[PDB]
Amino acid sequence: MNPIIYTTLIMTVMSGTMLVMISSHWLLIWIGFEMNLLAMIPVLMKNFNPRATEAATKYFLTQATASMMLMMAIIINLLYSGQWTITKMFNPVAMTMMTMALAMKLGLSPFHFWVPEVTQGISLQAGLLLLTWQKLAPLSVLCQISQSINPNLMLTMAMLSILIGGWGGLNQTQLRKIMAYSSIAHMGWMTAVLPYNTTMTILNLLIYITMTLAMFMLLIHSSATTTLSLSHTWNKMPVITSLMMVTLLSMGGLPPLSGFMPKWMIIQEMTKNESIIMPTLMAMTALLNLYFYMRLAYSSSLTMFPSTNNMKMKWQFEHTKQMKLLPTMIVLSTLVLPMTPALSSLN
Amino acid sequence: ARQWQPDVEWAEQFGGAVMYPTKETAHWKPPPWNDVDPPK
Amino acid sequence: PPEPTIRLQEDPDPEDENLYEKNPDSHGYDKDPIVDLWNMRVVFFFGFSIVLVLGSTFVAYLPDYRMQEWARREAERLVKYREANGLPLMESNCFDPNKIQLPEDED
Amino acid sequence: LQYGPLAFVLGERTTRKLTETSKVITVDGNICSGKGRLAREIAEKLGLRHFPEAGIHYADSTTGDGKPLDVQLSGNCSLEKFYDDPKSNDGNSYRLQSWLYASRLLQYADALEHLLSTGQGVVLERSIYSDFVFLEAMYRQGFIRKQCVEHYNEVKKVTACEYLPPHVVVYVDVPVPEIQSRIQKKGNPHEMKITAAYLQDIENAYKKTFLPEMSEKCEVLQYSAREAEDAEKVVEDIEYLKCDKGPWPDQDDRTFHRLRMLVQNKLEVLNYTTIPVYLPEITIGAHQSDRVFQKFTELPGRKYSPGYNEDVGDKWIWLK
Amino acid sequence: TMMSGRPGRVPLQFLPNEARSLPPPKLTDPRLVYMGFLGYCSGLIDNAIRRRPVVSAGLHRQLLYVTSFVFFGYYLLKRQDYMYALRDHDMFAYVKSHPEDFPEKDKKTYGEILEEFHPVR
Amino acid sequence: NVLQIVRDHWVHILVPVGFVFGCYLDRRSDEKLTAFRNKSLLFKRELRPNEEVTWK
Amino acid sequence: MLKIIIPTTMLLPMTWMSKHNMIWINATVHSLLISLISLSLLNQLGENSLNFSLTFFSDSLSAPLLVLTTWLLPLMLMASQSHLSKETTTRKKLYITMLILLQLFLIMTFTATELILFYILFEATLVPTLIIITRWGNQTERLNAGLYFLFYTLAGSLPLLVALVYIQNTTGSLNFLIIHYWSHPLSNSWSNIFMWLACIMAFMVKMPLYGLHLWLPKAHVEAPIAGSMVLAAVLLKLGGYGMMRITTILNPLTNYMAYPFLMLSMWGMIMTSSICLRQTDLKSLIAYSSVSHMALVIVAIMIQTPWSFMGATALMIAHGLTSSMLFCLANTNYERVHSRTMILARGLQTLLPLMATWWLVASLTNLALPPSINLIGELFIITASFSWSNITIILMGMNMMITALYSLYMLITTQRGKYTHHINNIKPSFTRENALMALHILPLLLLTLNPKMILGPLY
Amino acid sequence: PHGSPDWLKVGLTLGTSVFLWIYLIKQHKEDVLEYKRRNGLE
Ligand SMILES: CCCCCCCCCCCCCCCCCC(=O)OC[C@H](COP(=O)([O-])OCC(O)COP(=O)([O-])OC[C@@H](COC(=O)CCCCCCCCCCCCCCCCC)OC(=O)CCCCCCCCCCCCCCCCC)OC(=O)CCCCCCCCCCCCCCCCC
Ligand SMILES: CCCCCCCCCCCCCCCCC[C@@H](O)O[C@H](CO[C@H](O)CCCCCCCCCCCCCCC)COP(=O)(O)OCC[N+](C)(C)C
Ligand SMILES: CCCCCCCCCCCCCCCCC[C@@H](O)O[C@H](CO[C@H](O)CCCCCCCCCCCCCCC)COP(=O)(O)OCC[N+](C)(C)C
Ligand SMILES: CCCCCCCCCCCCCCCCC[C@@H](O)O[C@H](CO[C@H](O)CCCCCCCCCCCCCCC)COP(=O)(O)OCC[N+](C)(C)C
Ligand SMILES: CCCCCCCC/C=C\CCCCCCCC(=O)O[C@H](COC(=O)CCCCCCC/C=C/CCCCCCCC)COP(=O)(O)OCCN
Ligand SMILES: Nc1ncnc2c1ncn2[C@@H]1O[C@H](COP(=O)(O)OP(=O)(O)O)[C@@H](O)[C@H]1O
Repeated sequence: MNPIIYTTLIMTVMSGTMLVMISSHWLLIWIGFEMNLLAMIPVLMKNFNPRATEAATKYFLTQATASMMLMMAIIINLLYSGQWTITKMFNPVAMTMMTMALAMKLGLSPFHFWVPEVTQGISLQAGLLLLTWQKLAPLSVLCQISQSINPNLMLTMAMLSILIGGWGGLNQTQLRKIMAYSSIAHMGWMTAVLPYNTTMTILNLLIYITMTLAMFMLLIHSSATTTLSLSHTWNKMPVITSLMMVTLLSMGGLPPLSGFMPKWMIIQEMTKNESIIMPTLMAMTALLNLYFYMRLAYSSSLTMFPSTNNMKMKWQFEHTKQMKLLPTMIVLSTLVLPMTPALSSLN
Repeated sequence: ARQWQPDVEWAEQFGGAVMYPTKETAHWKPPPWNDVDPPK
Repeated sequence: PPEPTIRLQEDPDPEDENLYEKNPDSHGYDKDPIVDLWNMRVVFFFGFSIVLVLGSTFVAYLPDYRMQEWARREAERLVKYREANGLPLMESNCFDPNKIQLPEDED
Repeated sequence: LQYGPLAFVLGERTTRKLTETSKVITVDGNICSGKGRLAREIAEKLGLRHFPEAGIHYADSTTGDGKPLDVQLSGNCSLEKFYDDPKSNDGNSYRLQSWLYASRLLQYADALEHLLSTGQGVVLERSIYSDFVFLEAMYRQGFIRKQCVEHYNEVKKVTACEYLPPHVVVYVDVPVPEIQSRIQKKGNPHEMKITAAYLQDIENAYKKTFLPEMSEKCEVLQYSAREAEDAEKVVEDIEYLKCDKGPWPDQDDRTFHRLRMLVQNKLEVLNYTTIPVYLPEITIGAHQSDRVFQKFTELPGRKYSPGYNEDVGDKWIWLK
Repeated sequence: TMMSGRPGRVPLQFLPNEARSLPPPKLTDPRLVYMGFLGYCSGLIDNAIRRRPVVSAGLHRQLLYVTSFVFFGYYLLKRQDYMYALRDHDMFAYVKSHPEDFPEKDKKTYGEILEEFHPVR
Repeated sequence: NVLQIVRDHWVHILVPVGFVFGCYLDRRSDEKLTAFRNKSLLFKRELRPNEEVTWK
Repeated sequence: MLKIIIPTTMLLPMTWMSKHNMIWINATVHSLLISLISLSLLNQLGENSLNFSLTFFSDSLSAPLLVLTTWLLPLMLMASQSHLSKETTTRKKLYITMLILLQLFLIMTFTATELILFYILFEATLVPTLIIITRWGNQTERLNAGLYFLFYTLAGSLPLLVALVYIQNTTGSLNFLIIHYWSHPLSNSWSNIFMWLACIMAFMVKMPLYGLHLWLPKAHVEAPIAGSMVLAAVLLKLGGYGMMRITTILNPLTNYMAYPFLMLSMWGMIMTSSICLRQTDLKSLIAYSSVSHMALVIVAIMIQTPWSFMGATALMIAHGLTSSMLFCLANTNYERVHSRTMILARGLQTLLPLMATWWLVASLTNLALPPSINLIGELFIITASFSWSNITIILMGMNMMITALYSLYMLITTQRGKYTHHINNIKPSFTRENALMALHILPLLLLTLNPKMILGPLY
Repeated sequence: PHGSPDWLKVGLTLGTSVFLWIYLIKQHKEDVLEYKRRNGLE
């Protein structure tokens, strides 16, 4: 599309998210979600092909259903109390409806099915936006109403998300589906700590966003969308593959990398509330994410796969466009564990 | 006297639509390289 | 079947290289004779002369911070005093019972 | 300021650059035809920019210094070995074919970039579209396998679906016996080994498959050896015809912006030429790959970006 | 703890006025040095990705990297110290105002405590 | 030759400088914990006429 | 403690700014200097500890492990110099960087005064080892090996982390000094049983305990020589150090929670030893012998007596040195023959006599010939076990006999008999290999003169 | 390609670094003085 129109649409997406984040009226939050959904569809469909169109319609149907149930929950809450302010939910049925709507907006299990297909259908830039920016508004709304969530439903959906992400990532050779399942598992980790501490949720979201931005930018730099295509990168730019390997090790929660900070903290917080079994199962299940990260690292940088002759021509050329903040994203996603006590800034 | 490195036969296990192929999945095909489906 | 029976273009496996062939007195450290000789010299000097001898001598003459001879002298003085005054050498109680308040059972 | 979204937003519109003479032109013919002289004369008369036919070391002439690199660092193939032993054990024939297609793709991208950046037209020899005839002949003579042509078809699909076909196709027609006499006169000992069958299949592919499909979306001017001697009538024919059937009139400023962002950034042009399809003719083992890549790095001016090589005479590296 | 609803809190203030009563972090703070090290690593990685001599490609760029990291780290350290000070202040005030929830434990001596003994055999 | 062998052997100062800096770092840590210097019941001592601290 | 940590960190820039042909020389010299500096930690007290700061402290249990860790690095560099000749400068620097990072992580782990800090560094040691195994390993099994070495470890250590934070929410501290001074008994309860299991299993899996040892033969036979050296000499002892530290909060549950492991060890040491009798790979045999020795160390730690702890410390140090020497000898054969099969290269005493002498001394030390410190540790453990139960001698006695057998077996198959006729590429031993063996074996015989240095804090 | 050291960008980067350093030092001094005044140290 025209660059002016693209910039306007991106600004509209961000403005819808910010309208959700700054408003105290339920109708304005709904309007922010509507504006975000309206501006999001062209961004997914920017490169026109049947796959992108299919992904856009799937995303539209899912988000429209979620927004309809969100409006229903708002109306029920207003019926049982003449309130429009986003606070305590005042009704269990309305709160269950709101939780389910926000879960489908986020892609938590069992509403996870659309995330892998939408991510596979769209390009890498649209996938970056969808997996990083499109999580802020529902998580902020969940943080604002955390004191009213039924912990049983929230914890059930979080544990299901962790399990589903871990199991679904094992079967994937497409990198975008791997990212989608990783996102589902990280969303489960984020939402398993909402009932106890929203600061932990925000810290996990920040760390995950940094890591996802770094990995998506590394995938864009080495324009690969499959495992075998990524296995050719060492013969053109081995530095990119080494950086990606360290980032993948960080994403697996291995200390002393940055990705260890959230789980650690979350586990600690859960233990402070006499919750022992669930964090144990959560770490056991995150082992699966680590396994398929390690498989990608094996195929990418720790071994050398066969190349092709036409790669020689590619040796004579350099990337014309360089993404700023990529080095900062890599450093922030690998080496911020010693600065862990900074979380008291209520990030 | 040489370190082992992956060959074509080793590299082909990651070229399918999914890992761990099954009877149901056996007919699945990887997406096109440019992710474009002929209009037919 | 006109296939070449070649799976890909690959280098042949090279033959291992003998360090003694191009350089007798090779010492097995490097193919460059000068770098090899100096690697041998630095390894031998800093391993045998410096660490193995001087460090062993340093460890041998470490001062008695574990206080073995101090304990021996203290025990000697205690044994002398207790044999002189008829006290029964070591006592069965480590702490004197005057400062322990046992709980009354009254069962 | 390099071209990008900001340049498009502020001032850069390529539609005002077109001046009815852009008209990308491609000239095709059989081996050792007079098409090169005709294309050079067309470029000279019309004021366009001539592109000599892309060879094995075309990419070397555009990067670093224009001097070609070693054969094992650039191309890994030779035409003389194909002429001597076309039925090669090492499958060099298809390696040469794929490398030549990639070179033609790079040259087409360069020509499109020049045309869209300056408005001046360009003249080309055998482009990517006409590249297939050699592959067809090489298949019918038994030099390559069917898997090779399938791989070529996949690559050609994913690459050529993203460019505008040429406005005018100029074909020179020469009889096979006359062209064999011309090869005899050339004196190149390696060229004297081409059988008449190879030339006949080249001509058959050209006539049966390439001419009619280009006649459906472009303007075609079929010329013989005699009437290609005078370029005045050729230029008169070029000016007389008007392009109204091709996709070029459909293009607008937005599509031009997209295609101009594509023609620069050569790594995106070359992206799908190395798809992970493992055919023994083109797949390279890890050890040889590592050795050759390390060798390439050693060459002066290749270790660091173009402006960051002290060996080459670059200065103020710390401050750049 | 959840100090989001703490009374008398300005909605979008990075550092309140009452934060100025606390000692500022020293310029040789080890955490500030680690932030500068992070900036230096970012500069080196920027050199490596752009395919430039890693150590000595852009000195101005590396200096800007380090300086920006140090600047943001200083302000972040100030905010973190202030937040921990608030936590401790509230804890002590609450303990003072609820004496019946935090009684003084009657001190006992090991000579009058009967602890069970488990032989190792 | 000075100013030429330096460009190759300046590397050999890094580890010893690290050792000296580590010793200096250790000394700094010691100052912070002086809360009980000359205050333990076992080593409580009266200062010498020209002594300020018992240990450093 | 920073007088050792800072130079180890400065090793990295020194490596990366070095000349292309001077990396090995500089690395070896400065690693030897760091080892000489770390030798000063051996001056210990009979009192509490060397509490340098709030973050690091040293003990007579930590000091010998630190000295061994700092001494192993130059030997690993010497052993790696040979097979990394045809490697690019950047990758050689990356290899040295991995070794330095491993040494830094180990140094900090031994001296950490906080259980959580200890856990973080104890896990940080995994990444360099995994990279070394899966990148510079030779066969195709290395990838699988790496996976095993990872997941086993993590499967044990994720529960520990949970337990650790739980403990800090109950006692209020994870500092080891406070934990020791404020220890309280563990009542017999299901919750306490599972806390015990969580605190114990992570250290059991890295010893390794019999039945949880499947990762070790894979990792040790697939690793490069430096990886094998560091895995056998130092990384195994992390579990022993951790169990020695953490058993202070597990009493009196250990009185009966130790029974399943003790059996698993006492029988296990038999099985693994017998496994060494029928082995066709040298590295596999050496790895299984390591498993047997570590089973003895597990028994010593579970018995929880002063003689047990002294013997366990001495045996840990002795086994580290001996297994590193044996792996180096096997690799010096492999680099000539490229097979790693015991019965291929035979009768090597005739072709390499001094290397045969090195083989004999290493086999004698592994056989626990008095007065080696191997036998000192073994005998102290055996006496403590006899006090625990007089029947144990039977199993212990059997192990002794079996050990000698397989040790001498390895010496007889490779060194004695007739040389293999068609193997004509066995060159004279280089000065580097002889110096490597000498630098392995001289510290052992020197340490037998002052055993109090390696007898731990209960001496 | 063929490019000289861009003096505009170098000057801007160096000026930004210097300005940030001076601002940070001034801010630290003011913080120290204000803390001392509030707590009545000096
Ligand atoms: C507790 C930790 C304590 C230590 C902290 C550790 C981290 C610190 C640094 C973090 C990152 C910052 C720097 C790295 C940038 C990457 C650039 C690079 O590749 O190196 C090239 C460059 C040399 O190559 P070049 O000739 O310039 O150009 C070659 C091209 O760059 C490209 O060359 P090429 O293309 O021909 O070679 C290709 C090669 C190139 O591939 C690479 O080398 C990429 C580097 C790895 C990715 C970096 C990850 C990001 C940070 C995460 C760190 C993880 C730490 C956590 C622990 C887990 C350990 C893995 O890739 C491969 O060969 C593929 C095989 C992969 C092998 C296995 C991969 C393992 C990677 C893990 C590395 C982790 C430690 C790295 C240490 C530093 C490495 C330079 O290296 C350097 O010389 C710079 C290193 C640092 C400079 C120090 C100078 C300062 C000295 C001044 C005085 C001393 C200061 C004290 C003051 C007081 C004195 C008075
Ligand atoms: C990988 C680590 C994360 C990196 C994050 C990106 C870093 C670049 C961002 C630059 C700084 C952004 C701060 C914006 C400036 C002013 C902010 C101020 O106006 O807002 C305050 C808020 O300030 C921010 O919250 C502090 C952000 C600081 C983030 C650092 C914490 C990172 C965790 C520890 C890892 C170490 C990272 C160190 C290296 C960067 C007031 O918040 P308030 O409106 O009243 O309450 C709403 C928030 N609630 C609901 C959670 C309570
Ligand atoms: C080869 C042919 C023969 C030639 C040689 C002939 C001469 C034979 C002599 C060789 C051995 C014979 C035995 C004679 C022993 C005499 C020396 C002995 O008495 O000294 C010992 C001292 O030995 C040292 O203490 C032990 C050596 C230190 C070992 C540290 C290793 C060095 C660093 C290497 C790296 C570490 C790797 C391992 C980490 C754990 C014990 O001394 P001790 O009675 O007590 O007190 C010393 C004096 N005091 C009272 C003033 C204090
Ligand atoms: C696989 C390779 C080896 C790996 C390492 C193996 C080491 C782990 C072994 C675990 C140690 C034992 C665990 C529990 C021991 C406590 C003693 C108890 O089990 O015995 C009786 C308990 O009776 C029965 O055991 C009850 C439990 C029966 C159900 C447990 C499953 C039994 C076999 C399972 C083995 C599976 C291990 C592998 C898991 C994947 C005592 O009767 P009681 O006085 O009433 O209970 C005393 C405890 N109190 C005081 C807390 C009440
Ligand atoms: C090499 C693979 C080894 C795998 C690890 C094996 C060790 C498994 C140890 C148990 C796992 C969970 C440990 C719990 C962490 C300690 C915290 C704790 O002890 O708190 C207990 C909580 O204890 C538990 O809840 C543990 C329940 C077990 C749930 C997880 C089951 C994992 C598998 C159990 C069987 C296997 C254990 C041995 C395996 C042997 C090796 C294979 C008390 O909780 P409260 O409610 O606050 O206090 C009670 C008074 N109100
Ligand atoms: N796709 C191809 N396959 C094999 N050879 C090719 C291919 N393209 C060009 N060539 C070779 O390029 C050489 C010169 O090109 P050509 O047009 O035939 O003669 P000229 O340019 O001198 O008029 C010829 O020897 C021709 O065989």
